[PDB]
Amino acid sequence: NQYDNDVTVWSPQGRIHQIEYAMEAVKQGSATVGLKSKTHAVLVALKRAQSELAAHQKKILHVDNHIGISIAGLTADARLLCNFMRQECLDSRFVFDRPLPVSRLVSLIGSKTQIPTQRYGRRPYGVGLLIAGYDDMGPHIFQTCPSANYFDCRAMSIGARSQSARTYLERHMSEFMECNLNELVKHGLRALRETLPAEQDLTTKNVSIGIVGKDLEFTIYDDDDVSPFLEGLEE
Amino acid sequence: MSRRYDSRTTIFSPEGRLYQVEYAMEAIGHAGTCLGILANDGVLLAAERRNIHKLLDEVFFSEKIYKLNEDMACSVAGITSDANVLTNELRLIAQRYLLQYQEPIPCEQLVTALCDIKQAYTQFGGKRPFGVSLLYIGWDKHYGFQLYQSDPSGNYGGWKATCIGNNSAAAVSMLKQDYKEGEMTLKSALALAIKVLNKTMDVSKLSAEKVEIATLTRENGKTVIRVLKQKEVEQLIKKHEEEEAK
Amino acid sequence: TTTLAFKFQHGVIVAVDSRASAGNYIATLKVNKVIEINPYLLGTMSGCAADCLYWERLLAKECRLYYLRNGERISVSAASKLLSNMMCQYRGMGLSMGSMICGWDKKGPGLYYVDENGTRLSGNMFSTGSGNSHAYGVMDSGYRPDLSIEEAYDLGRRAIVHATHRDSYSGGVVNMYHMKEDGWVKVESTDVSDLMHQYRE
Amino acid sequence: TQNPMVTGTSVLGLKFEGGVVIAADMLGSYGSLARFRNISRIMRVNNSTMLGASGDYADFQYLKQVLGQMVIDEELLGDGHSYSPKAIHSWLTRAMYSRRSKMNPLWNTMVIGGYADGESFLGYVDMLGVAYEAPSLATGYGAYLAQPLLREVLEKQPVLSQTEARELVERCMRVLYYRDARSYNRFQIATVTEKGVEIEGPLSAETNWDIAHMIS
Amino acid sequence: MEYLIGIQGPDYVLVASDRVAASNIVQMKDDHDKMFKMSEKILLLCVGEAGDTVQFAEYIQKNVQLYKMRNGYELSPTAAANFTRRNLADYLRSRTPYHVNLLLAGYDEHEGPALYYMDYLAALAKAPFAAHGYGAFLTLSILDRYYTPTISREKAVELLRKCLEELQKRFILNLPTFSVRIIDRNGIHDLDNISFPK
Amino acid sequence: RFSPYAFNGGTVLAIAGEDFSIVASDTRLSEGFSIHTRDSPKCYKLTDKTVIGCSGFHGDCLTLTKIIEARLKMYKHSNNKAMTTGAIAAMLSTILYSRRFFPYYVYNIIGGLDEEGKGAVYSFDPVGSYQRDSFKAGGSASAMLQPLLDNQVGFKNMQNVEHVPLSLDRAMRLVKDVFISAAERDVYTGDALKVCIVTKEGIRGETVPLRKD
Amino acid sequence: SYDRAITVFSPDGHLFQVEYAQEAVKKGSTAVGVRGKDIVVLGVEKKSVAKLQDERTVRKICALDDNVCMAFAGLTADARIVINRARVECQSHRLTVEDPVTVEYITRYIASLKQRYTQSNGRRPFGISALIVGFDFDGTPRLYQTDPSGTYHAWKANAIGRGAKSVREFLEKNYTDEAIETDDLTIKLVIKALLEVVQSGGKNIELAVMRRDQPLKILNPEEIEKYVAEIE
Amino acid sequence: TGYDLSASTFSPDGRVFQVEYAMKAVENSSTAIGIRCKDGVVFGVEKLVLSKLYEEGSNKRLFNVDRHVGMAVAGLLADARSLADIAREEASNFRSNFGYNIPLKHLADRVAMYVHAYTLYSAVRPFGCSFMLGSYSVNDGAQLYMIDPSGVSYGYWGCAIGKARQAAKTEIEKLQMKEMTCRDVVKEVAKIIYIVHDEVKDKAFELELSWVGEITNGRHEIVPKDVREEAEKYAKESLK
Amino acid sequence: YDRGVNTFSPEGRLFQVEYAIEAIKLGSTAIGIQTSEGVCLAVEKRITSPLMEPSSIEKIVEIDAHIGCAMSGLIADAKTLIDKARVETQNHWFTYNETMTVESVTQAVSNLALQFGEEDADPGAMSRPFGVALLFGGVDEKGPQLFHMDPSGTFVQCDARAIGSASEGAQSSLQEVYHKSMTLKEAIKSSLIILKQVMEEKLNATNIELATVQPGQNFHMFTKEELEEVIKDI
Repeated sequence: NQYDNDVTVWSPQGRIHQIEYAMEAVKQGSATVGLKSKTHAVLVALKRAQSELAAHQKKILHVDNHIGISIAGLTADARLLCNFMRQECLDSRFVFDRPLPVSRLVSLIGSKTQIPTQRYGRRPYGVGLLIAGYDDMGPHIFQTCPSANYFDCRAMSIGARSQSARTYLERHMSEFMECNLNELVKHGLRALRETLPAEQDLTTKNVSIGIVGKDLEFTIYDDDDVSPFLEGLEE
Repeated sequence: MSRRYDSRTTIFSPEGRLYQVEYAMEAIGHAGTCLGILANDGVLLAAERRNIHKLLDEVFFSEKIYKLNEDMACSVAGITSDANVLTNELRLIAQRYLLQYQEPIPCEQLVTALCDIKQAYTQFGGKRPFGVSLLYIGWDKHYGFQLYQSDPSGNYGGWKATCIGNNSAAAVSMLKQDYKEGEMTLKSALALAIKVLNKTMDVSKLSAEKVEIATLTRENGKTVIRVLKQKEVEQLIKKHEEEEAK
Repeated sequence: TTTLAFKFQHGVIVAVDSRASAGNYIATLKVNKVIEINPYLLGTMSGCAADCLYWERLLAKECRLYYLRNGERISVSAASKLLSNMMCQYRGMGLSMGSMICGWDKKGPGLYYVDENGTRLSGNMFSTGSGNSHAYGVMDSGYRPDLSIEEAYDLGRRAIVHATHRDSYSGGVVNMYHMKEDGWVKVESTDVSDLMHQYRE
Repeated sequence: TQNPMVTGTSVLGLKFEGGVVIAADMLGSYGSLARFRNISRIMRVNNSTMLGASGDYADFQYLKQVLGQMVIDEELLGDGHSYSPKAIHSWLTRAMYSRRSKMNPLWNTMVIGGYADGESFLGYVDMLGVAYEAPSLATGYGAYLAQPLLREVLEKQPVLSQTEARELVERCMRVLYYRDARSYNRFQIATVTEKGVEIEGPLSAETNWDIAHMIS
Repeated sequence: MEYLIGIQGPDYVLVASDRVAASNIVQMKDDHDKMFKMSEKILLLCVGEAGDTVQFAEYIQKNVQLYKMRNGYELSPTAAANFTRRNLADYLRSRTPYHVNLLLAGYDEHEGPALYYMDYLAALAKAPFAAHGYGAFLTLSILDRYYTPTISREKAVELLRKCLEELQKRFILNLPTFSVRIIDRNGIHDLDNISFPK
Repeated sequence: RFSPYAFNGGTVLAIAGEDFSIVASDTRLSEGFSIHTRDSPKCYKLTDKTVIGCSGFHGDCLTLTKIIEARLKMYKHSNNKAMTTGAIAAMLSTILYSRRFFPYYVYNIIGGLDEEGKGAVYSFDPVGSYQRDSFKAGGSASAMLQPLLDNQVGFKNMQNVEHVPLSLDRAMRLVKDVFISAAERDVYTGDALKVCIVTKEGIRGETVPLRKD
Repeated sequence: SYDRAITVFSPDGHLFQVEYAQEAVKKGSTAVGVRGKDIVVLGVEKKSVAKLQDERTVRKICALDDNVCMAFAGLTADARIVINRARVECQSHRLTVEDPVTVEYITRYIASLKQRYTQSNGRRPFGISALIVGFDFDGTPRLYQTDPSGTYHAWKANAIGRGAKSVREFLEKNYTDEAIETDDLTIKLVIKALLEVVQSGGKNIELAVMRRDQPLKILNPEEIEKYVAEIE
Repeated sequence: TGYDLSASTFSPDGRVFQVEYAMKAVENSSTAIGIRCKDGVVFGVEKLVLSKLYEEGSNKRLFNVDRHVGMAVAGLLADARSLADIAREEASNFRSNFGYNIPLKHLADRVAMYVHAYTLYSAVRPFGCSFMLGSYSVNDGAQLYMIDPSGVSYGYWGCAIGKARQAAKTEIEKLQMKEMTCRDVVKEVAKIIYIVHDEVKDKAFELELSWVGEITNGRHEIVPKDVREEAEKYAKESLK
Repeated sequence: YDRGVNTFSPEGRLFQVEYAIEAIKLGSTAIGIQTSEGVCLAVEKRITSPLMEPSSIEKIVEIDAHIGCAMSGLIADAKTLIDKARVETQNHWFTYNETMTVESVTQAVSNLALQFGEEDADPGAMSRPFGVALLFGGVDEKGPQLFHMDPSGTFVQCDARAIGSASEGAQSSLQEVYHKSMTLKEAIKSSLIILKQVMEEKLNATNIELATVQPGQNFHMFTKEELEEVIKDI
């Protein structure tokens, strides 16, 4: 019981409990998915409603023209990382005058989220992320964690009950490469419904998406622009 | 930072009274008994000495009676260690006043300047408070003679006759009965302080080594701080001892 | 750059010209020197155009913060002090601004002159700018506190008209702002050259 | 940097069909003296880009050291990304500018050549941060001498081959040897193509002095 | 340059100053009052650079008013003089030098009347009479000749009118109107403004 | 010692019509008497409706443009919308002013369409003052351009002549001809011309040939 | 330095340090006040007088400025600080705004200090409840109360410190419009208010009054005794 | 009872537990090995695939600290990416200060000191990352240095870090690697790993290898396609 | 007490933030409502004694001319945000020369919600999260807008909200009576009808306060003379 309260205290098993508890913060929030073809990379985030009267949180944030993120975790805590990511992408266009490589941008997050896990008296950022981007090496989908360990992934799902959405992405993995703009998005939309119970369906209000690709900059479709993709998909 | 090792010295109690301040007053409760009496002419400080041995040198000064300024002095009841930190601060405060305003510091201004230092340590910083409660004497161009008693919490006030340290409660009850407002003189004040101590001394016979008296008078526009030598102190005792029978 | 203000029975009148030039070449023509701050507060422009324009916007910002916090609708006297205190911490760094703050507070038709170095002066009559000297002559020509409204504007026109005529760095159109208890109101914006051949008959 | 110790000299470059060639003297010059007569003023940056500079040489080895770490640190990740000569150019433009705004500038003038994605990049920066891109470049007095020699060809023949390029570079280096005081005969011709940066050895110019008899 | 003056009588301190506020070749404000009241019986007179006078002398007026509220009694004219010095002195070597010229005039229940001179280098001097500005050269000579420690306030104002009317003859700047105030056991008292309707 | 600023020349001309705003500049980048390159567009694009010119030291024109385009994204990410033409002016007024002690040497002329759909030109100074006007100029040829516009655009100094709002068809030939007149008599202007026309439909860039000498 | 959270939340949402700070006020020296027409009166009871004390240095009714006075009930060591911090703001206000200080303006600044010291790292909440009184421009009396938490209100009549509950029980009944018509009955209302906290005593009662532009005036034990002589 | 709560406390027996606990973070990490030969140094790593969703090559455990220095980590990969980035700062500070290739013996010191500075205080936690550093030089030869959470550096002919050690450290002793050539070592490295790797808890992995030595002219590289395929097939043929 | 301010509970939520929301339940009921024609704001004053002056208690503050506000929970902590929100609105008007939208105001105050922390901080950092929940009503080019803020730093757009002592009792009856296009005057009545029942003391002109804002009219608070006619129509 004494090993729990501090970040810098190990255990007899070599497990840091606070970093484990910070992983629970990701499971406490809405599920998000994303995947990439040979060209496009699309994030699909489920905007959760506090009530039917109140509106929905924004789970997708712009970073740079070619880069976008889907935040799952503490909402105001993700705006600390998003503000860091926007400054790194501006400093890349201000200095090198080139779009920042996505594999570099995720490495800077691994350096920023590593420090609070190392030092006493601080907490690890409780936000998981999916960074979708496009660069000279092709589209990328990167998962991060509170533990600061970042991955390189074809498709992932984070958030509450994300394991089921991950299972769906594995079966269709072979088809993800040749999908066009429309069909690619439909793969992610079919993943979200698996996370939520059948008593709730997908609507124009509670689902937001973003798309980055070869000739297309990262753009967020809010509500009315989500409907044309929602239509044509059987539930 | 390891809070586990932090004792939280600045937090309130459930009844709203700071612990480290109350425990500091019990440290002062067993320290040397000091008292003071304000008369028509002059103010005195009678300090009891709790360190006495044949091997002690008595090299410096009154030993627990200090001098803050040309016009002011102080006694000390509490931890002997922490008193040397305050005294070095009071001597800086009076000299910073004299630096700007080029006049002696009034007693009200110096006391409330130190109690701000006793607040910073009780309010914040996490460091322990001071275990030293002080008496003050002095004269200023405005309110005349002054006698002030602070505490480890920084709560001071004016007093005609007061006491501090061991058996400070039993002494004040004696002053309230004997002390007369405006009717006290330095000759009648010295005879009063001895009668008060002789009852509150844990060691009888009132040796000239234990109790030492420091008086403050103003003469020829100059404040005179004198510590009565053991010769004159014993003379006042013998004059008080003959008045008990004869 | 010519600017003037004066107060009387029915309140303050502010008059400026429009020209601001750099060197021998005139940069712009119709530039508006008078700065609006509150409904009932009115500032002016003198010296470096960007300096007084910037710092007067902070005064417009601070007057708003005062009115939101206290709700007491800041008096002209205090608003003049805020603009001076902001210019006093940058002293020595080369900020050049003149200014005047006009308005109607509970006390009366207050008028002030705030300078680059912190000079703060209330008073009845003021003028600033390079052609300021040419303004005092026509304004002191028998201006009196007993003038009516129409008689007062005729002095405001005729002051700047003769001020910019003698000064090569002053000219353009005359902007005249009357002051009342409720707030300032723009009387006119009129070309100097057209008023010259009027007064010249 | 008010009086940089050991200045360089003019640096010629001109983009030809499928490649870029950069010529620079091998002479370091301290004041009016020719002191260090063998130096490489043209640095190889990664595979596809080529740098050479003018002005203070002590500031060139500092940038040689920094850009060395920039490219080496980039190779250490192995992500497949390599700085394009436009990034090396836009990075120097900031380094030159940020040193400027602090009133502690690096006195230098640089010419970045490179060939990437079938697009030849020849580029120019400056001490003050002035930066641009041109089909032909020169620094110092090369801009007053070999620059109208390069432009006079490019106006008539905008498309130059690799053989015609070096011939025109040898002629322009020959004119600098004649008409520039701080120039020197031995120079390097470094030509970057799709095959990679290749720095030719020290060369020289055949000079015709026979007009000395005409003047007599 | 602006003009100040002061005179110390046995029971009183009679100070006067010019009301002109001038910029470039014109007089902006002719009624400008340069007499700053530090406390009840304590005045202050500050001339110098246009911005440094009001900026500095207001830092003093608040420290003096603050002292009276803290300890319940106002500063004496002696302590208020040595306080204005140390602030003006500490500025000198810092990055914000003040250029001012001060006169601290006050009355005290015990020390009695007091008048202090100060320059922009913060050198404090206690004199029976003092003056600042270019008008201080044409005046202090007259004060030398008619001043006496036993002077009466009836004579003092008459003596002050002899000095101030000679700035209208030799002294080049206009200075049409002069403010005058007197201090006694009953506090500050205004006197009829000396005015020469040119 | 070290002289931080150099004059690179350049000329900028803006005209605000009813439905249109034109921002044109030459391509010549020259320090001293030498021409570095004959294509160096001064006109830079900010938003779809906003084109900014920069005339002055070229290193500040490149730095200030990257600072503006950085705060366009800082605004677009924070406020979820593009800056209005009036907001770019007010921002760049405070950007230029934060350098007050060590100023940018540049002459910025912002032009485009406002919320009303009407041509709005904002001309600045290196210290950050700004005022709206129908037509402005900048650079070395600014003194030659302004008097020509006071006549044709302003109809000044002509008694009893009708005032017709300037038409884009007249505005195209008016911008081209003042440069044909300026590039002749000015050594810092020529070698090419780039006109960026800002209308409600979009930006249309048109290049014009000028005397090469 | 020492940066650590002292004041923190609790499973019930209560702040312990702020509630324990108010416990220090819950034993004070009882301080009361009422508002009249042109006059306003403050009062405080002192049970600590042994006749050996100097009554002048222990006065808990102070003056922040010419137009504003205040009292407090709580730990007196903390009041010196707030008061010395408030008096700095009064003069810095006259330096910023040539007008005098509004009674409300100085009450905000006293409250903004008691806030910052609640949320700051490694601090302690003040244990004083200050009662501020003054005349705003146009001559309207104003009476305010602060809280160790930083919450300031206004009051027609109020009581703080020990026994403040029983005093309000007398004030709420006997405060009417027919009252506070004359300057004496306004003072006679305060002395009657302290009768609930009277120990069979009241020679220890301290009073203060403010009327129009006149500064604060503290009544001597003789002047108060004349008001006490009239009861039945 | 409280003695193990911080790295600043000794047990009554003298052991520092918070450092011993960080070592158990390596004991649960996957196994990585390294080996020296006459020609150079060879690396190998078992990189476990936690899900098919992960791209091939993700969570790469072989870091390039410098051109001539390779690195292989076993432990928590979050702290490893911090070390690899800090080890690059030391190699770049060396390149800046002394202007040549950092000797591996010195690079395994500065890094093992930084790992050590976090076992002293109570305001930080020990690294859970154990890693080895191989390098080759013509004037030095094959060098291999292991660093552990405590900051201890030893040279090795071959070593095993992570879960399986005593099993892998016995299999390396049987073969004599001193006179062998790197091209024949690569085939033996993969042979050892597949013998060491047993599938009970985990499922699948991706074999990673590295060249540094005479073949590569001193530049540390991953094994090229054909050779990696040539080496992996031999370990499968030798499996039975 | 054994558990820093930044410690995560095993459930994945910060303690101090979990406890801060527990402090909102002790505040005063504040009911915002949004309408296409404007925003209405009502809050209970909670007068604790007859001697208290109701005019001095203002729980509805004006952040800017186009933006109102409301507060519940600790009133002391609200002043830090309100004085910060007013600066950010004027910073925007000063820099970009336009009225800051209600969206950017919340992003300004919501950034300060998680700034609390102990180590690696400045002297201006906070040891605890705010115990106040704010409701920003306002009108911009996007129309009337109403937002909600909690101590966790999450700003949420809303058509209407209820905060303070009883959120549940008010939110239950509020979602019902709020329908679409319903205008201001209808919203004010529905706001008081909900508010009158959820409080304890009876509805009076001085007992509670009311505010509103319109697209063509600046933020306005109804005086006692105007409220006496409104409470007459209850």
